[PDB]
Amino acid sequence: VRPLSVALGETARISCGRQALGSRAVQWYQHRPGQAPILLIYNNQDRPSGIPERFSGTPDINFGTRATLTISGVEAGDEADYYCHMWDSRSGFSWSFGGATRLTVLG
Amino acid sequence: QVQLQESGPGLVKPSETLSVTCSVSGDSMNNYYWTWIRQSPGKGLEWIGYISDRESATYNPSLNSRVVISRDTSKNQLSLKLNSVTPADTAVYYCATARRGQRIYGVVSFGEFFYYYSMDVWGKGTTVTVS
Amino acid sequence: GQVFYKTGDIIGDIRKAYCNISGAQWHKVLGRVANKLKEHFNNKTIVFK
Ligand SMILES: *[C@@H]1O[C@H](CO)[C@@H](O[C@@H]2O[C@H](CO)[C@@H](O[C@@H]3O[C@H](CO[C@H]4O[C@H](CO[C@H]5O[C@H](CO)[C@@H](O)[C@H](O)[C@@H]5O[C@H]5O[C@H](CO)[C@@H](O)[C@H](O)[C@@H]5O)[C@@H](O)[C@H](O[C@H]5O[C@H](CO)[C@@H](O)[C@H](O)[C@@H]5O)[C@@H]4O)[C@@H](O)[C@H](O[C@H]4O[C@H](CO)[C@@H](O)[C@H](O)[C@@H]4O[C@H]4O[C@H](CO)[C@@H](O)[C@H](O)[C@@H]4O[C@H]4O[C@H](CO)[C@@H](O)[C@H](O)[C@@H]4O)[C@@H]3O)[C@H](O)[C@H]2NC(C)=O)[C@H](O)[C@H]1NC(C)=O
Ligand SMILES: *[C@@H]1O[C@H](CO)[C@@H](O[C@@H]2O[C@H](CO)[C@@H](O)[C@H](O)[C@H]2NC(C)=O)[C@H](O)[C@H]1NC(C)=O
Ligand SMILES: *[C@@H]1O[C@H](CO)[C@@H](O)[C@H](O)[C@H]1NC(C)=O
Ligand SMILES: *[C@@H]1O[C@H](CO)[C@@H](O)[C@H](O)[C@H]1NC(C)=O
Repeated sequence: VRPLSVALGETARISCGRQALGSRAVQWYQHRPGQAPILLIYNNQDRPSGIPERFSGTPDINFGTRATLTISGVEAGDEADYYCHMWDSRSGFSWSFGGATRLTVLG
Repeated sequence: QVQLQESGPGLVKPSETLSVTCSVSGDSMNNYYWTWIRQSPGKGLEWIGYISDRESATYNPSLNSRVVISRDTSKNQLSLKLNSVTPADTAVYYCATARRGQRIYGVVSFGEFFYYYSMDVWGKGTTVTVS
Repeated sequence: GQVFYKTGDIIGDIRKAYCNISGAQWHKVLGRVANKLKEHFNNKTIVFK
């Protein structure tokens, strides 16, 4: 539980700390405090439904590259947490949801 | 569309059977699987049992493998039979969607594919606490 | 001066070795081989085990 991320609306691009091993099927998530959240991507490429194209994910070609998520134009949804749910072959059934990125902001 | 509505008793005495249900409206039979999530005690997302379409059991080892959960689809409910409750698992339960995807990176006939899941729509949840 | 090379951990995904055979061409060649063996073997039914 390490305080982390970015604040005050200057944007950046975050990547979870898990090393790319085997084959990665990552699903980014938009946390929603108190109610239902929404997944950002599945299959690392295919957009679920009506999502703006600033939420793209890195391709899994030429294995060795990191999983990076690009963001800009943030709402309170982006101000909420990001999670890196990685699906890998050799790790087996990955139970852990991934590291939590809590955006702490003070004007 | 998928509509969620949690129905939990809220207050239950320790070491007794539990029954918590959620609702999904206008949905098919085997289109997608069913799961449950818990953000309770204000922590990272924690996984709880996800039953299949055929009433199976393969659940998170990280609780005790303790809670027997929903299968029934009489009209619309998902009933959670939790026995021998403890204050350590006082939580609000969210009724979410479970679906299974498949990714292949080699020879399919060699048994090399793995199974990955995706959770699209989550529930609202009703606060349930032990006395 | 004795340097011994050993297999380390397989980085990336793990895969098993295989060989690919063109099914149609292989079956045609095997059929021709069986046909040419039949004359040498009194036109008996050639079976491969
Ligand atoms: C000896 O003979 C053997 C024969 O037995 C032979 O075995 C073969 O070995 C090779 C490897 O050596 C295997 O190749 C792999 O094949 C995988 C499967 O390829 C097919 O499927 C994918 C996925 O498509 C599904 O999803 C898309 C998007 O959602 C849908 O549009 C599809 O319809 C499909 O969805 C169906 O299936 C779902 C699951 O069941 C269902 O839920 C769904 O409802 C649908 O029914 C396709 O993308 C593939 O298309 C490609 O190939 C065709 C034909 O050439 C092209 O026309 C097309 O343009 C594409 O190029 C194909 O249809 C591949 O997934 C796998 O490749 C992945 O990994 C490599 C790295 O290793 C990447 O470079 C590659 O890009 C793939 O990564 C993509 O997918 C992952 C996971 O999904 C993503 O995380 C990642 O970001 C990436 O996505 C991006 O790239 C995609 C590529 O197009 C793109 O579509 C995406 O949109 C995105 O941009 C790998 O190539 C092969 O399977 C074996 N065959 C058999 C039968 O076993 C052996 O090689 C022979 N030996 C020798 C020496 O010759
Ligand atoms: C065989 O077993 C040894 C010992 O369990 C492995 O060596 C460990 O490797 C991990 C990372 O690969 C290190 O973090 C440990 O410190 C190592 N321990 C020791 C005692 O060396 C070795 O990796 C295993 N072989 C393979 C191929 O995984
Ligand atoms: C083997 O490779 C050659 C060329 O690389 C290709 O023409 C042939 O179809 C391959 N064999 C099989 C069985 O796919
Ligand atoms: C095998 O060859 C002989 C000589 O050509 C022929 O008479 C015979 O019919 C052949 N056998 C069969 C089963 O056709």
